[PDB]
Amino acid sequence: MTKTSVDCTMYICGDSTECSNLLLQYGSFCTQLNRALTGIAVEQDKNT
Amino acid sequence: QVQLVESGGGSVQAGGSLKLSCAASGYASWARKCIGWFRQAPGQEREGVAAIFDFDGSTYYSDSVKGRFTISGDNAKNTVSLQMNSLLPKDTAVYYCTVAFGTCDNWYRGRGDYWGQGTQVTVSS
Amino acid sequence: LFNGLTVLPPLLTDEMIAQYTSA
Amino acid sequence: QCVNLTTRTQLPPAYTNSFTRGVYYPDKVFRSSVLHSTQDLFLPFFSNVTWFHAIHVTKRFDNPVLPFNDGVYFASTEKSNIIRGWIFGTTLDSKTQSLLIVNNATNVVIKVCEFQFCNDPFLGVYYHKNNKSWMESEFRVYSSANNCTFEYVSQPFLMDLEGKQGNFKNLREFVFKNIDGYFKIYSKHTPINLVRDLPQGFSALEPLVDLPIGINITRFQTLLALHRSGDSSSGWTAGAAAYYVGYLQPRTFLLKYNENGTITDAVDCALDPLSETKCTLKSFTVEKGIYQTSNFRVQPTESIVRFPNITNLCPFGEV
Amino acid sequence: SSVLNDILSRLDPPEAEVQIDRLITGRLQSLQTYVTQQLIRAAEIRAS
Amino acid sequence: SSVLNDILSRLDPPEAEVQIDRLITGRLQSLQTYVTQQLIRAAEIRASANLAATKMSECVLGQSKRVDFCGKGYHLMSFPQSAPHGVVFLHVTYVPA
Amino acid sequence: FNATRFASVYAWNRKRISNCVADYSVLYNSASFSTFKCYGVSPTKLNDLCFTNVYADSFVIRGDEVRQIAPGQTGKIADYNYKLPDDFTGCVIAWNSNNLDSKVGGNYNYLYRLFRKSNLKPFERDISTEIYQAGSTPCNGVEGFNCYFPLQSYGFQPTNGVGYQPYRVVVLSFELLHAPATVCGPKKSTNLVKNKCVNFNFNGLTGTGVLTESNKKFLPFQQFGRDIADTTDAVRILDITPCSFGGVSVITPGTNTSNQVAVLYQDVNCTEVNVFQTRAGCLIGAEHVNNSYECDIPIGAGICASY
Amino acid sequence: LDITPCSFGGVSVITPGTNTSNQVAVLYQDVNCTEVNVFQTRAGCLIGAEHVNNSYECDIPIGAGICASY
Ligand SMILES: *[C@@H]1O[C@H](CO)[C@@H](O[C@@H]2O[C@H](CO)[C@@H](O)[C@H](O)[C@H]2NC(C)=O)[C@H](O)[C@H]1NC(C)=O
Ligand SMILES: *[C@@H]1O[C@H](CO)[C@@H](O[C@@H]2O[C@H](CO)[C@@H](O)[C@H](O)[C@H]2NC(C)=O)[C@H](O)[C@H]1NC(C)=O
Ligand SMILES: *[C@@H]1O[C@H](CO)[C@@H](O[C@@H]2O[C@H](CO)[C@@H](O)[C@H](O)[C@H]2NC(C)=O)[C@H](O)[C@H]1NC(C)=O
Ligand SMILES: *[C@@H]1O[C@H](CO)[C@@H](O)[C@H](O)[C@H]1NC(C)=O
Ligand SMILES: *[C@@H]1O[C@H](CO)[C@@H](O)[C@H](O)[C@H]1NC(C)=O
Ligand SMILES: *[C@@H]1O[C@H](CO)[C@@H](O)[C@H](O)[C@H]1NC(C)=O
Ligand SMILES: *[C@@H]1O[C@H](CO)[C@@H](O)[C@H](O)[C@H]1NC(C)=O
Ligand SMILES: *[C@@H]1O[C@H](CO)[C@@H](O)[C@H](O)[C@H]1NC(C)=O
Repeated sequence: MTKTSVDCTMYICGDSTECSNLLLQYGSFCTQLNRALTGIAVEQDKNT
Repeated sequence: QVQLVESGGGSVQAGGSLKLSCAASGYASWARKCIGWFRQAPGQEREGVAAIFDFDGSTYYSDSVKGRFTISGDNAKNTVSLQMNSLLPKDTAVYYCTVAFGTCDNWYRGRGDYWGQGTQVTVSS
Repeated sequence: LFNGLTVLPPLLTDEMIAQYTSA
Repeated sequence: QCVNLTTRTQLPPAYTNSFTRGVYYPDKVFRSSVLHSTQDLFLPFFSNVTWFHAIHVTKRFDNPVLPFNDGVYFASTEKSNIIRGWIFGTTLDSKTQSLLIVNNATNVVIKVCEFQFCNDPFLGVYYHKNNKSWMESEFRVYSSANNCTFEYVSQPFLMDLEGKQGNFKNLREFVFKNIDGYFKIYSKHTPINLVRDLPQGFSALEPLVDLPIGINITRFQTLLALHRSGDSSSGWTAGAAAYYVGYLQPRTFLLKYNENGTITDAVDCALDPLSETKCTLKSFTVEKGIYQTSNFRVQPTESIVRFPNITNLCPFGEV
Repeated sequence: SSVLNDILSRLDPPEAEVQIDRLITGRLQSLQTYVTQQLIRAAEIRAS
Repeated sequence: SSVLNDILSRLDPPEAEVQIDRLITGRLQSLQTYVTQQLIRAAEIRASANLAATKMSECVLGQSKRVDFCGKGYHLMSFPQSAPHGVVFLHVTYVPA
Repeated sequence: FNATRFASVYAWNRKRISNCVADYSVLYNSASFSTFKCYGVSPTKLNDLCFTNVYADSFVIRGDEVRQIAPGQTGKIADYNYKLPDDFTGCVIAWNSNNLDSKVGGNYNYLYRLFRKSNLKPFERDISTEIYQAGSTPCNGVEGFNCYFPLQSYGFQPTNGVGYQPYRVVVLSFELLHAPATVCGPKKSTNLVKNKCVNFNFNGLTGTGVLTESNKKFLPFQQFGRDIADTTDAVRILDITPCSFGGVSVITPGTNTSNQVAVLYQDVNCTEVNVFQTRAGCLIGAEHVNNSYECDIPIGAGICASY
Repeated sequence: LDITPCSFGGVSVITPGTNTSNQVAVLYQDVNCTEVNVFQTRAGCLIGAEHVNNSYECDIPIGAGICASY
């Protein structure tokens, strides 16, 4: 399929400096949801 | 923009006591002036009656008023009052609010002085 | 077959996946 | 009394390396064989710092005015306890409450007070040729102090004050911070056997004290000492000594602890992108392959507003 | 709104912070949703 | 505070009941997440285990004319051995030359 | 609080307070004052917590604006005289002094400011006396119009009304300054114990578990270190450890046979609550044997069970 | 006039392994590294590499046909 990746922040922050100060208040989700996608992105290239 | 709400005008027998007032409110004192009045005459010009340093005890007083009148005000209430005590008959004229500026001496001149319309104060007899 | 939603290119292309088959 | 020492040679400044200094335990926490990214003010690596000369040879005396913007890394290489303390503040002329942290032949001396710090402070030793002995004899740094709030002192002591010959043998490194109305001081003392440079390797700036002064330092000057044996402003000797200067900045760092609560290595998620990913995975060694660190964004310029062709103006002149 | 720069440009922080504190609480929920719809559809494709 | 106790001993129930109303929100939405990523994987193993269950039912216990299922080459046998958390299959084969 | 004279909101005096203790409940249970509004913490809780210092802050305003003394609350004074953050912590104390500070004429003493170019950041006092300027042309310094001195005098009257009755204010900062603890509440120390699961308050930090001897080293400033998740595991000497948390599985022949049952206990050492231990924990109600069967009921690690 | 978002994208770091060496190359996902040795690709721009016209098996795959190695 199409390897989709998303910058966890620009979705949540839209290029403020404020928001970024807050999403870091919500944990490390900007970290997980990436791996959870890459794990697909590379898998596929392997699937091929 | 600097208005001087006057109060206490009118006629009065010669030899009485009273409280006239001059008030400015919603103005945000910038920051503290002296405040007083003058006294013009139907024939003669105004006279230097007194002064008092806005939100401060320091004051001025005219030879006539200095003995039988006291200028007193409340910036919390945003007014002043020259107690019309002993009401000399010579006190027969319209009395004018006078906004002295940042300095207390300057009022002594009174030219740029701000004013209230003028409470006519005749001290009748 | 933009606002944070990107896409990646693959390690193999049409012409490269085509050759495998030819092979 | 304020005297202007001179016979001082003028010379542009020097510059040198930041081979992994200016790091410190940011908190008062402990850890074991763990790696923690403590985002806080630190020093940027492999950056530049300043040199200054206090050499016998000139007399090349360095004790100028300098800023305390957001952080300091002051260094001392010595053989005879040359560097004795500091004078901080914003005006120094006994107007604004200022600070000094001082170490005299008898006492550490620490006062947050309105000293009239004037042009050319110093402390001067006196050396006795009849009987070999160096002695404090001179302190002329300030002129006036009327009202002030805090000071602090230690138990007195005895200090060498004698000038030795040879190469630099002691690496001293101090720290100065202003935050929370406190004043965050750490330090380290390491010995070296160098000649003329700042050594390499790592070092872990343990804390000492955080002075609660709630003032607004903006600039400062340092306190070494002078020797004597010319005139009040000509008759003096400097002594072999030099310091170095760092300024601290907010950088995402990561600290290698031990089984001990100690620090042995650290890295920066911002210095050289290699390191940047070294955090993205949170380790000091990376395994072969690609890794995704950050996002690129340009930033804009020449903001604009362009509204309908105005070209029809309310007819005021017609009024 | 659904637009950030405005929300900041209309208020003061305190509510400008909770306003944003909600907007977040659905986006991350929006993302985790897409993700869990992108893992699975990336698991299936594997079985293919 | 990301701690509970430091909130239980610092404040009183009601606001402690609006704050704890939050620290719950995360300590759940962090879990319902985990379970998934740890459920899904729990299947990928299965489709990666069953396949590993078929080999020790096809390749080890016998011979299979299938290619690339019991290793590279015309299969001949398949000797298995263990692992900590998996299996290993040693495929013996026939490589012409 | 008994300080006769109080500085002015534009020079609001403040004081550090460490190396001491505070039977705060009095300030609450005196009730002699108007407001003791406590953000950040619970007024009725300040006996067990503690800190390293207290920035004691005192000023005076009209009760009319004590409401202005609120974090994120807008007020000219609160905008140009005294600022609080959006994340303050502490308690606000303010009380009438009409009885102690009023005098006929308007007590022209307690000076206060009106204007500024900007709003003050929290705790960022401003004493300035420069002439406030609203006109593009700088007076440089002739006060008057569009050139202003910035401060005005309340001048409280012996008669003035409530919103103009002068109320003294004191403001306390307890900013969770955790590194060392030096200023603390009233409490009676207690004797330490080990090897027994016990709740604790070590220098203000609540937890529970067992208390066993540390082997590591700290430094002359270090009060505690946390292993990961910010979980403290040592204090002032000791290392920490929870007390056992285990799971509970009940085992049976199936009801239709019996009502007798077995007790499973996970990853535990049943000395630490007949008996039997495994790599799965310990089992109460069964017997380890030397025979050999097929597995009907699994526990784990090799241990099954049946009749 | 058309409107468009000035360029964005992601960074990738190319490493054979600190267990070998320190050198590193930079990838900017899907960009023309005019907007910032050099190398261009249908994956972006690769900085710190040498456009070797040879052919080799893959160790570190960028994309669109390009791996990289040591
Ligand atoms: C060194 O010289 C400077 C001037 O070159 C001195 O600064 C003067 O200080 C006096 C009072 O101490 C002032 O009246 C002068 O206005 C200052 N001059 C300048 C240019 O600012 C300084 O005090 C001298 N320091 C010494 C002699 O130690
Ligand atoms: C170092 O500084 C301290 C602090 O000023 C000096 O100690 C004081 O000295 C004066 C003068 O002898 C005494 O009157 C004080 O009682 C001392 N205070 C102390 C010791 O706390 C000390 O003399 C300085 N060192 C030298 C060499 O002068
Ligand atoms: C710390 O001191 C500096 C002075 O060096 C202050 O900065 C000045 O601020 C005033 C405003 O009152 C400006 O008019 C000056 O132009 C500024 N000059 C400089 C050099 O900064 C600063 O505001 C002070 N900060 C604190 C927290 O006290
Ligand atoms: C630091 O600044 C100095 C300025 O004198 C400059 O010469 C030098 O190149 C800069 N960088 C380093 C690494 O020294
Ligand atoms: C700390 O490190 C030193 C090595 O410099 C070592 O000797 C010591 O044993 C370490 N600490 C402990 C508790 O082992
Ligand atoms: C259970 O505790 C006892 C305490 O004496 C110990 O001897 C035993 O080894 C423990 N069981 C284990 C570690 O399985
Ligand atoms: C990794 O570094 C160690 C250092 O001791 C070395 O022995 C080893 O050979 C290195 N690995 C490779 C693959 O070069
Ligand atoms: C690769 O490009 C170079 C020019 O930089 C060229 O000389 C070389 O022949 C090319 N390699 C081929 C065509 O295999």
